[PDB]
Amino acid sequence: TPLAILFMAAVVGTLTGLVGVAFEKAVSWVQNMRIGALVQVADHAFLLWPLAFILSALLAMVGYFLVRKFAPEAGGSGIPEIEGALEELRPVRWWRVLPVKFIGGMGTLGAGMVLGREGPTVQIGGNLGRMVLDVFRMRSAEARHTLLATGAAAGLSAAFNAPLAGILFIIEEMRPQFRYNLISIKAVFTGVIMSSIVFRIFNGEAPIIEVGKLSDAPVNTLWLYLILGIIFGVVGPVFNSLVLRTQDMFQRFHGGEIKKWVLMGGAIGGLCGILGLIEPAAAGGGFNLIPIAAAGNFSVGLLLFIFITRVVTTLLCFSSGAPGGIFAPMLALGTLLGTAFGMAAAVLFPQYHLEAGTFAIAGMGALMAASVRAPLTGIVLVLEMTDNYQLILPMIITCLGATLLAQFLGGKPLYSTILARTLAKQDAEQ
Amino acid sequence: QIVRLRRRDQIRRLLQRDKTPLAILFMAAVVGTLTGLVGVAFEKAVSWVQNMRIGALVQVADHAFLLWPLAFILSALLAMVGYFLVRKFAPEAGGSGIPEIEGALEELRPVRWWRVLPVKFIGGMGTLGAGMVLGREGPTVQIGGNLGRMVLDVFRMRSAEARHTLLATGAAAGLSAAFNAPLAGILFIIEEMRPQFRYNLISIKAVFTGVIMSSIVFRIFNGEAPIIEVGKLSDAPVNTLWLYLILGIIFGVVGPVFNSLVLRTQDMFQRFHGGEIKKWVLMGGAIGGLCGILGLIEPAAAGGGFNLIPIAAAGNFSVGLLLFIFITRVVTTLLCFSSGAPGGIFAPMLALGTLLGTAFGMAAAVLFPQYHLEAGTFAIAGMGALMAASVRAPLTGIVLVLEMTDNYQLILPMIITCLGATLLAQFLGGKPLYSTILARTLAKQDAEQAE
Ligand SMILES: CCCCCCCCCCCCCCC
Ligand SMILES: CCCCCCCC
Ligand SMILES: [Cl-]
Ligand SMILES: [Cl-]
Repeated sequence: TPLAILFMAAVVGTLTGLVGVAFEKAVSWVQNMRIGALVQVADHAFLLWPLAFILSALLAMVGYFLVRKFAPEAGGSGIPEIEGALEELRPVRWWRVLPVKFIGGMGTLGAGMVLGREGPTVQIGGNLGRMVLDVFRMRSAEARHTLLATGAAAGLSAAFNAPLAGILFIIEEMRPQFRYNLISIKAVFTGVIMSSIVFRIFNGEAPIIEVGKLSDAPVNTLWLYLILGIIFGVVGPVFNSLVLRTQDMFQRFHGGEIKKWVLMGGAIGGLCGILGLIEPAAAGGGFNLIPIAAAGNFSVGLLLFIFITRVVTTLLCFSSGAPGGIFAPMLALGTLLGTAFGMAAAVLFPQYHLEAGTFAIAGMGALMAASVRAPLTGIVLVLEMTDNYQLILPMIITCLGATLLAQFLGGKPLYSTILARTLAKQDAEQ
Repeated sequence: QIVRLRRRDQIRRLLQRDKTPLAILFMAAVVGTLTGLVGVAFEKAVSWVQNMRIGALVQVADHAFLLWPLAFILSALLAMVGYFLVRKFAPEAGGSGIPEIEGALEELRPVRWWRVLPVKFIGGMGTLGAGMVLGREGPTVQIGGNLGRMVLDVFRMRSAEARHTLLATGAAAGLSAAFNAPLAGILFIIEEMRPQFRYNLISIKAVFTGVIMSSIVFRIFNGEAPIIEVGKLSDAPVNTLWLYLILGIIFGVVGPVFNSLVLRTQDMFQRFHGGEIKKWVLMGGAIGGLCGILGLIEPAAAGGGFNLIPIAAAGNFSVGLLLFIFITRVVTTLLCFSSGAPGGIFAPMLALGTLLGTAFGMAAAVLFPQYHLEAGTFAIAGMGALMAASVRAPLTGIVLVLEMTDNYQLILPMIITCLGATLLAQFLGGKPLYSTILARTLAKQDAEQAE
């Protein structure tokens, strides 16, 4: 039995890596199309503005459609659903999710909306686990939860090419802490390592995000990151509040009727088509080009301006209900705000000879740490992506600080809240 | 009916997930700070006793006959100081110390901080300053654990959660103080106390708060300079990985074997002194003086371990020399640890693992010249695999290395060799060294109490 699981775990890990890489290029292409066909009519504005809006607006509707029609549970993140699956409180209908999630996400993210690939991959992988589990007629609690977990782990792993963060996210956030789930971390890790291998086979060494080697963080500077951490400690809960509000707002709008939902979906999707060409920092998955530029140099206000247009943009796309993630998007917000802070810090304290870069990094994982409450995952994730270990303290101070203050301030873990709302809404409706 | 019910109860456990009482939180910070201080204090102290020795030993440098005698005596006395203080005032302070902190977290073992704190400190200061093959984490983790319980007692916090959290926070802050590895410290806890979290007794935030405080005091007293500096090792192309899985297989076998040797040698020593304070304190001075000699003749066979090795081993040596220093240190760590001296077996394993990994590298680099392999990368890959298969904390091994080494481009090889060894060793009938020692320390506990 154990070797079987171990073996199966490894299979799910590999599959998830393939599907993941697949989705990741499948999204790039749809983007390449929309961009290569938008460069054609680029001659005159008479047909540039229209296409821009139409393409993404249409690609978005595709997404919203498939979800609302075939698989409702493929909307939004997906992580909350997988958590629900592990808790034996939510189904895993891969037969309609895998297709929907993949194609829908392909539309929505391809449209240029502000959503991440992690949400989708982690759920796809979560389901792949289940699938495999069923096409092998395995029915032990151990097998069920371990493979479901491996999928989830390997998924996030593949979304950021971050093996460590992958299991950390399972250990820290995915698995129901207060339960005997019978999940085998060693097995899950085996899956995660597989997916990482696949990732390498298809993308080589080259990391996703690429910062250089930033400066050091002398002791006499750490207090600043504490202050920076508090700022996120206040914004984190506030952000979850808005996510939940805005989510309600849309319900009142479409009442949940497909016709309407899909329509504003095209609306919201199109808005990202327009921003796409006029001030791009406002749209896009996020790190796609931002963390890197933010760790270079920018204007406090310009930086602080992008931050706000991105807050509204992410809230729209995510709350709307489209398949996609709030995770990655939050890492961008974090870097933005962290770079603004640090930008000011340098000026306000010349004696330190600071660099907004360090703060961009320090804050990269903090927003997510105050909203989702995965301090450890946030920190390690950032480490693997930016590889600047000389900033481990600033990173831990800022991220932990935000998390401490986020609870002390009334905040709740985002995923835990969204799941809560779905389990609440569930028994209620029915 | 049951599902509509399990939903109620679950949205509660969720909308209140990881929420830590402010008192514990506040104290975890105090406990972490305090542990780093006493932590770095110990490190300075051990380094001191070593300078006294090595310095007042180099004055009789030109007196060939007044050298070997001192090399023996100095280390012999110092070591004896350690063994004695342990055997007489606080027995639980002998050995690693982690298996006791582990027992404390399970209600199976008392934390007598009043005698262990000073005993372990000075005891470790002696045996380590002697030159014996012992790690400094042994003491620091136990010291940290004890400091945690102390604080807890003087402020009168009796809640099971405050108790389990600060004890664990002390342990983690201690582990990171020994290697300036914050993530590793916090991870050793997560990966080794799952049950503690299933019951809501420990909180990651609390432990993290404590660990980061010790990490800061460390920087305050030691600066940016890293414990050990390896270089920027080369990359590890996809076509290389299968090798690490093999190297991982070697460890999965050595792992369980080494653990038994640890236990068995621990027995030999037992039959010898039977338990009598003076037999023990003498065979301790012998083993300790023995290290004094190797100290100047065959230095690689002694010392804490990384104190000079995983850094020279990631540069250049020959396959035969490595295997020779390997087995030498395998027997040398056994003697020093199983004897009972206050000291860690953690860091010493990091060296056995690094050496063994360098050897495999060399062999591999030759057998497959097509890969252009640098032994160094395997040194790193294996630096944490032996401990990962003995202790069974693969995730800690990996992150610990990443933290001391800092060659993230080698994370795949690292994970493979470490997780591989662990899986295998477990499958092959292996037991967590600490769990085992704790189990045996409880067996011998009764074999007398109910005798
Ligand atoms: C593109 C070349 C294909 C070669 C694939 C080599 C795969 C080696 C991977 C070893 C992984 C060991 C995992 C152990 C847990
Ligand atoms: C040299 C003592 C400075 C202390 C700075 C502490 C910042 C958290
Ligand atoms: Cl997400
Ligand atoms: Cl130890």
